[PDB]
Amino acid sequence: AHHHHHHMAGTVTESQFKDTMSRFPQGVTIITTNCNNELFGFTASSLTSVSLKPPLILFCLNKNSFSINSFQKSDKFAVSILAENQIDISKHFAKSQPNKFTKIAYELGNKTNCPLINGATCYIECNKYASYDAGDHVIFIGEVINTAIKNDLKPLLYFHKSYTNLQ
Amino acid sequence: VTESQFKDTMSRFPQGVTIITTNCNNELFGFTASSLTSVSLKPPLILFCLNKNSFSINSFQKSDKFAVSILAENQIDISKHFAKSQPNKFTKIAYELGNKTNCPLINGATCYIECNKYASYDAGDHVIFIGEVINTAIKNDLKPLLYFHKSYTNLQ
Ligand SMILES: [Cl-]
Ligand SMILES: [Cl-]
Ligand SMILES: [Cl-]
Repeated sequence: AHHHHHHMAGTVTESQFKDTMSRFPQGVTIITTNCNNELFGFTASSLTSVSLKPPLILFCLNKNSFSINSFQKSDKFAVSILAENQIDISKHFAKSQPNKFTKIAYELGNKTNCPLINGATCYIECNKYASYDAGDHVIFIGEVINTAIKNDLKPLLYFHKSYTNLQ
Repeated sequence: VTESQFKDTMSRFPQGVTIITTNCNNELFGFTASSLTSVSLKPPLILFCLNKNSFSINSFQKSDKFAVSILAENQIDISKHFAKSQPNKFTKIAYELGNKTNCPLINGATCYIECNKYASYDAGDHVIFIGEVINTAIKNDLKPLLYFHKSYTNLQ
């Protein structure tokens, strides 16, 4: 059967990890900031609600991303939850390149001045609340200071390493 | 920001549904969680968040390991059960205690994950638990349970 034991090392490979975690479905967001009047953003599915009182959310960003320094230095960010018809937006922001916003329809949020992506199902503005190293990423926790639900369009899903939709 | 605007807006982000468990001195604990996310590839880390007001919180704080079962679309009843606050949640549940952690993995789940606790952090009215993945298994090819707009639903 089994007995009382302590820490075991395990045998999991990276591919096993990726394949397994791909089977947790998630929405798709563009997360942005404005650092010394320069715009940065990336495609993020690691969003989650964290706390109600105070109202907190988090996301995770790779230490090796072009974006990381800006989020580290900036005290604010914004989140746009993508609709089903926004795959092109999702792919564009997932591509590492400077000046991601030249051809993109966006508005600056009222409370953070961070870009919100037109067409998104809804918008979230945050002040940065805390920040933690975690393996090869950093976890950013935001306090939600503004929200707007923009439309009833259905959300983009990411599942099994691919884009899909709700029923 | 009102509680309603926060909760209703965040409900727009769809998530899967998991049962997260630990075994603390041979006593089994678990709850239904949609906060799961991947955190790191090297090392392989995931996190979840648990309310400080949950019955389970002490057991997760004290136990240095946990497990996660990703629920299939036919497991709404299991999701509701583990969301219900009460002792002895496993009495009539089909599980298997994980090989690496002895934490319960829920039969019929699409995927099993075992973690050692890597870190944890206070975050407003929750605790963020980070786990290093030390075992995984893909158990079936069923489609995942989704939770969206405060309702259970399905992929297309
Ligand atoms: Cl919450
Ligand atoms: Cl990752
Ligand atoms: Cl049940």
